[PDB]
Amino acid sequence: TKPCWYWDKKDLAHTPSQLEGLDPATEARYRREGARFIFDVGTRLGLHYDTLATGIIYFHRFYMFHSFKQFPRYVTGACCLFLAGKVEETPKKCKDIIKTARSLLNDVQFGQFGDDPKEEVMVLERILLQTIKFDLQVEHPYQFLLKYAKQLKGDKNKIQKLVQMAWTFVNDSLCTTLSLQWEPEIIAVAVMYLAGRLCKFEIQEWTSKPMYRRWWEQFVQDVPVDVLEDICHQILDLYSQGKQQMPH
Amino acid sequence: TESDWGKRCVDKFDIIGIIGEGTYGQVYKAKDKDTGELVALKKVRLDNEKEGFPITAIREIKILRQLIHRSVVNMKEIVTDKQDALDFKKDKGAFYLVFEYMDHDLMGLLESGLVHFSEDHIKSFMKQLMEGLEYCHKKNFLHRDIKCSNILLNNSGQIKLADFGLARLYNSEESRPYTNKVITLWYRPPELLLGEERYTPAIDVWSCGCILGELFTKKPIFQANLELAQLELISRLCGSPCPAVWPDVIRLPYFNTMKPKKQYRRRLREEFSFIPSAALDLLDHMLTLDPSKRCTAEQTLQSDFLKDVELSKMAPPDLPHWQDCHELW
Amino acid sequence: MSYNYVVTAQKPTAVNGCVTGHFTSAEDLNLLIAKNTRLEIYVVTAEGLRPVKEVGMYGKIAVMELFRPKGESKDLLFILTAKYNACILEYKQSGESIDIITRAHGNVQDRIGRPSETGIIGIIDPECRMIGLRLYDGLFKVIPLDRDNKELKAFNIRLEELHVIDVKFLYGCQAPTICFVYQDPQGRHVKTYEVSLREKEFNKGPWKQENVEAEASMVIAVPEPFGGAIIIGQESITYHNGDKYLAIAPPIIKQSTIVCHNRVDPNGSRYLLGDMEGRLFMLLLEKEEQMDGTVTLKDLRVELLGETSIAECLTYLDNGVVFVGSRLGDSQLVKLNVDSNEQGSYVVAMETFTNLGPIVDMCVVDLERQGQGQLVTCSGAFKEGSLRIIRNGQKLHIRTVPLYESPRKICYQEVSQCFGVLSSRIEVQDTSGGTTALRPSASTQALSSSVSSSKLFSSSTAPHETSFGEEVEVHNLLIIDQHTFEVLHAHQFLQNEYALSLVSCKLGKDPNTYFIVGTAMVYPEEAEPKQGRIVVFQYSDGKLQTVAEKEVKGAVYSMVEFNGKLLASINSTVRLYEWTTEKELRTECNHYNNIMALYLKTKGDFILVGDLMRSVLLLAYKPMEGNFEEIARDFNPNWMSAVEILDDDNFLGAENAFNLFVCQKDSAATTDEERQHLQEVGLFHLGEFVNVFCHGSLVMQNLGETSTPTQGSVLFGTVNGMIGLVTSLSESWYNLLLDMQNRLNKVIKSVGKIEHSFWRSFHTERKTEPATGFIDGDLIESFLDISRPKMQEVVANLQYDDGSGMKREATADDLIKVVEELTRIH
Ligand SMILES: COc1ccc(C)cc1N1C[C@@H](C(=O)Nc2nc3ccccc3[nH]2)CC1=O
Repeated sequence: TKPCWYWDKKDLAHTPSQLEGLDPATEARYRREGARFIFDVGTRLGLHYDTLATGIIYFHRFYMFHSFKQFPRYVTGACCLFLAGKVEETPKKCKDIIKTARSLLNDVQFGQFGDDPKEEVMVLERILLQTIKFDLQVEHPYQFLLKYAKQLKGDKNKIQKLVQMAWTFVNDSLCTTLSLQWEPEIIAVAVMYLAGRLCKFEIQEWTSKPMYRRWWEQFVQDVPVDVLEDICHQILDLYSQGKQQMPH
Repeated sequence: TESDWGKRCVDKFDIIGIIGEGTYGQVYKAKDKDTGELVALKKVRLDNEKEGFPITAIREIKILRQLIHRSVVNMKEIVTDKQDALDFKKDKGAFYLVFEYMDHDLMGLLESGLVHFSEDHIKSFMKQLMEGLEYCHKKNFLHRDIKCSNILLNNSGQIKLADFGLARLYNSEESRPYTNKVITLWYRPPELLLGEERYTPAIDVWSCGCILGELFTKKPIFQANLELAQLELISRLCGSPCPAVWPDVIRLPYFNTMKPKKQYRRRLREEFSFIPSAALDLLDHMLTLDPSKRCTAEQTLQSDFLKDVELSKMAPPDLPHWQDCHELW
Repeated sequence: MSYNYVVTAQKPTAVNGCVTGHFTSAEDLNLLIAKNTRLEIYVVTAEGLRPVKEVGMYGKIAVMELFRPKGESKDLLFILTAKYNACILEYKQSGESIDIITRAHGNVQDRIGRPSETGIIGIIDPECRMIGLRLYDGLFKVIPLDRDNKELKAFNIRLEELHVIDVKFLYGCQAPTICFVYQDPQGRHVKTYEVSLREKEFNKGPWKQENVEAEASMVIAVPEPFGGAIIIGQESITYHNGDKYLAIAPPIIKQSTIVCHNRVDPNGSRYLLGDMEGRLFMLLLEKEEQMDGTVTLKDLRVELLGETSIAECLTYLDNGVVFVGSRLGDSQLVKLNVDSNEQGSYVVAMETFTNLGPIVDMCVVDLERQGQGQLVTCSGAFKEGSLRIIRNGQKLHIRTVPLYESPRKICYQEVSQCFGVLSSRIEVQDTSGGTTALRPSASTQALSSSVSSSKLFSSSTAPHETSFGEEVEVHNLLIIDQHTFEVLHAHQFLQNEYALSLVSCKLGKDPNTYFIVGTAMVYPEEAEPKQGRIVVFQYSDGKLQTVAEKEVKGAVYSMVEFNGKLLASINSTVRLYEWTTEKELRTECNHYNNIMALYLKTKGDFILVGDLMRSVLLLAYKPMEGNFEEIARDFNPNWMSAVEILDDDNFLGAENAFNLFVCQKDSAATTDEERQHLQEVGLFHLGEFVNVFCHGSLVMQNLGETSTPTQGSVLFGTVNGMIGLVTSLSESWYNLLLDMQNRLNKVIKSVGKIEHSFWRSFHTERKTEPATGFIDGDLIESFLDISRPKMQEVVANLQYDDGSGMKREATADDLIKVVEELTRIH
């Protein structure tokens, strides 16, 4: 019926790129640059946050089946965003995506697009569609962050601070392979959990069951803390590696 | 696995012929070589290279892999032409959308005058259609192209809705700007004639009511070639758009611009006096000018006409296939 | 685009209706015989009928009734066309000048309504206060006959009874009253209402509802001496009037369904009744007068008079002359005698009026070795079945060959100097367990005979029960001599086997010329036949030999010879068979994308297929590959009655809605989709039902070849006997003739003031379109009959084109010559 789009962390050492001699750090870097390229390009074009995420998910899934050495990432990213726009009904003309990419990429980076940028992108759409197995509908942590937050009752300012901090953590998780390991519902809970720890909030009181200490079990069944902690660790690693710090 | 679409080749189907023309490509009828099941292939030509894979097809692939209902056509898989070996840039081959083959289409059966519907037949037909629309409307999807041509009917009496090329999600909270002119003029709702541009899911209901009438008369209820003339035909039967029956009609872009000859009174019950009362009530509610007072799909299923209909008895329509060639003597 | 020309070679001959009254003058008695689109007016004399006037109308005549409102000296004529054009007409004569006056007219079509099963019904009040029309289920339309209603404006009264069988205005009522038989789930009933023009609604009727026979069919309005109504069924005749109720159920009428009725005596004492087997009955009202002075109806009696042609309509005329208006056979004048003849009959035929009847099939053959083809048509049905030989003489010479059974298909085998004809006769289950024919006919009067002994379906094990009295069709192949037209041989097909297709041809390397028949096993239980045969016969030395048989899994609706191979259509499948050196059929290739492959035509390696729906498909045999290829299909949904190939790029079709269309290969090549799409470039409302298209012409070539501007010749036969001809034009000639039509329509006065452009508009209940690509030759040929002032008015400011003359002026004499050349095509 429907395909399985989730791998185990251990399985990511056997991506096609890893097996062509790319080391883990490099593939992670390539994944962040490609995702952020998709994000920056679409933000310039005025695209909805779901459209940006869908492209990034297409991008991340693509390089679980292909190697970064044979498919230049920024062409792939541009193609993903182009298709994402048609899927999410925020369409853009390929020529416009190319133009914006030229502004953000330096001359060497734009070299990936070769002599005819539009053609290299349009030609890839076939491989993208076959690779994603024509499963174009994607759900993102954003909708669940809001669906769950709506069920919280309490200080409006304290909850809104929780939501925005978690929302930032969602945007930051798109640069990682978390999208390829855990369903979006878990990501939304994980980012609520992380923001709660950082803001020293006890979310349980805002839920309908105030003595239910595992507050998330009323939104997402069967999620151990082991999982939520693994996700939190992965999100904060991006902040510690970079120069950026937790939003608070 | 069954889920890895886009790889299996169209070699696996023996093409029987071309069963129609479609927006993105020509539609073919095929028999599966392995199972012998009859299917329908929609050719998606991405060779245009203007904007790539047609969005109309993207909508049908995105939506019909989510929707599972008896009254909603099932896309079985997506297959491809023999692809060029190791040269995707040269590859210009097309993709085919596989669907379960349906014996007949409503417009085909009605245009050929080969179909006659009894009340019980209309009940079974409408119940399936409206139940399918309810499934889609509950999933917050809008069809936006409800025509007789897009209703496929098997000889068993099963009905399936089909062309989801103009279908898009509806958000009640956020009013979204939509394409104003979306349904064929004969089945277009009044709001879109006056240019709402932010339509409700009630656009699809108005269409199904036009079909309800057509099943009783065997002729479309409002057939016109110009948007104003359609409003006139609608206005004569359903009444002229006026603030009393449609309080927000004044906010519509063309309400002052597009006017009927007169302020016609509603005559639906009179002109359809031959329709049964249980149905006539349904028609009056389905063909209500104000989208906010137009009945919902669920409300139609909880109507005296369709509620106590049991779909175990499909009640298949009258399709004579012999002695129809000979002439009544 | 495409340009074509359509003319009538023979006008419709079947009688659709007949009325008697005083239309031409209050003193004269007239008989108005109506044929499709044609009205014939006669004056009743003592020897027979005197023709006075014939007019055409731009519409199929659906209702024809004569009425005389207070203040008029003579009867007026009401006509309603099948496209709902209504009008009131008057006869006016000024010495030698006869014309028809349109007194009132209009179109009464409703935007919303369901057409009724029993068709349009029209009746007029005995006081001529209103015209009643039953056009749609659940609605009764009233046109009040006031002096001011020159537009025939009307209103609808809601009718609770949705399914109405028949309705008449009653006699002797205080208000206008309707009596009708209707059907609901509980059976059939007879009911009355009163019609109020003041209130524009129904009021309670004079007498109560009564449950009537399940197959009650016709309502008779009995005149004032008796009053009330008579209801005719399959088994019983009943009289109803308030408290009075009578019923006679004589066993003689149960045998055959009664289709027509007419009043003989104006007092209502005697009526004529007719049934499908041709028997004419007298229905007698036996009076009883009470000392009160009031006359009551005592009893009903039915008396058999004799036999006529199967009659759609009857009219009593005067004396013993009765007009038998026949749609299936020849119409007649017959005399009713008081004394029976030595055979027991009171009916003796006087005159016989040719009716080409339903033309089921036809072939064009040069029998007399001339330069012209003679048209042998399969005409008539049941006891009226006949073969008609038609040759051009200025009139058409027609020879009639009676068969007394239904002809179905005809083909010509020159090698055998004979014709092969498929026929079916009706037998009835009898007490022996077998069946008995109602009369001898061609298949039983053959010189030599044979019966199929095939064992193909003999395994059976499928039960089909028989009840005494039920009808069956028995199908035969008739070998008929081309000079004597004597039945030389009759071959009877299997029980329940229908003969649907016939061809005469040579196959493969086989030098023998065969008769090949395609059949279907027809069981009442089956929705679509699932068994069938293709049978190869050889007619040799007075005997038909069975050469080979091929079993198929369906009905062989159509077959055609294809370059030494046999092309046959079995249900959905279109198949090509080869003829082996072992004299057996071998399948080469098939095509399956069809709903029902009812019709086949070929030209070269191209095949035109016409389905029950989805119009026509252009197939091609690819000899390099040994298969079929779909070249181009018409995607417009149409119900086909006949198809023909005009040229390698144009294709002709006939719809079940009495419409003609032409599809052209798009002949562009940018996209494959464009080639695969056949564009309907011609649309034309013929007004006739076309069964058979046939290449050929009845005109005899004077010497060599002489050609008018028209190129090509397709003849077609219709259900009403009308024979027409379709031919092609050049763009220059079309435009000239089209521009002239528009000029002629402004000049010529139409009966009923019916717009010609409306009449020829393509019409289905769902779609109506302006005609295109077709020249109404019958309009063009009328230029020669309009007065000189009108001719010159037509040619004013008329320019020629696309020729060596560039833009040429036209004079009245120039066009008279052009039309006369067009009149020579037939
Ligand atoms: C032998 O039949 C045909 C031959 C030629 C023509 C021109 C049409 C027909 N047909 C096929 C039927 C159909 O439309 N079938 C369908 N269309 C689908 C679209 C999407 C999914 C499934 C579908 N199944 C109705 C009909 O008359």
